[PDB]
Amino acid sequence: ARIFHFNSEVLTSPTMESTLFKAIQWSKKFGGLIFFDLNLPLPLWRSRNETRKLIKKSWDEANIIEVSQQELEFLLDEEYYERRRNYTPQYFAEDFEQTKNRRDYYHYTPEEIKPLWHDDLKLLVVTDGTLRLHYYTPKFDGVVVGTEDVLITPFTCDRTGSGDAVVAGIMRKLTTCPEMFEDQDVLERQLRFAVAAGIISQWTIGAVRGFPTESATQNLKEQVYVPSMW
Amino acid sequence: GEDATVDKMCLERFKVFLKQYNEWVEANKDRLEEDSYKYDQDFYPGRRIRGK
Repeated sequence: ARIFHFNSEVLTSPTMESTLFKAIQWSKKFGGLIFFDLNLPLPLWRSRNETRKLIKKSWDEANIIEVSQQELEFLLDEEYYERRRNYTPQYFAEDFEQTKNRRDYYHYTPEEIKPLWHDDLKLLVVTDGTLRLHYYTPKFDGVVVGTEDVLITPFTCDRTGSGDAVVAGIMRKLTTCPEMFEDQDVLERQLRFAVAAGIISQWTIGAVRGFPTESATQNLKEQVYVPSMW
Repeated sequence: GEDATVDKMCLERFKVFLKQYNEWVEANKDRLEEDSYKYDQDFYPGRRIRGK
């Protein structure tokens, strides 16, 4: 295996925690990459500091990390970003775009990400569903603009498994495109594939039943984006 | 000229006002800025000049 993938659900079991760390040792010995897909279960949303202490070791043992916007903001500070979203200028906007009252797609600075960064981390991806994919590398950072339409099929849409499809697409492009870790344009172009994979996965009832194929995902990616973004 | 220098002025009542004003300013300066931050979210001309 070239990528080792696990979730934070194993951290809720001590046996699985010890087995996970032994398996991570074995995988790092043979040259594999460690993919931490947080997916915080219900117990791990109790408090920030407890979850940080629980996940710090596995967090530091990971080369690739995927968290949702809610998970990242819970791990850093929930109330600060909640207040920041609710802020409205009192007299006039600071630019024309602030007048449109659009949905907030705030891109966290690497200075804000600094507490969660470590030396072996090659790629951090923050996902606002399929709408935004904030990526952070030791060299650069940015956001991939995506979309969603579950209203196109109101009676078959189901969001279960969409994040699994996004993570699977990320791994699929990482295993075959090593330049993603070092080239920003290539990274965004390959992350649009995972965006498309997540979009398709929301159109079917059932996670496993609705997982897209590579052909359908590439077709949707080429249909949604303009040809220069492929 | 030298007959209009400040030392020759008779402004003792104004000096008493000045010392009382300075005492009040030094005692109340920070509370006013805290109240301005608490009551006025954004700065506008006519508001209290605060911060840097």
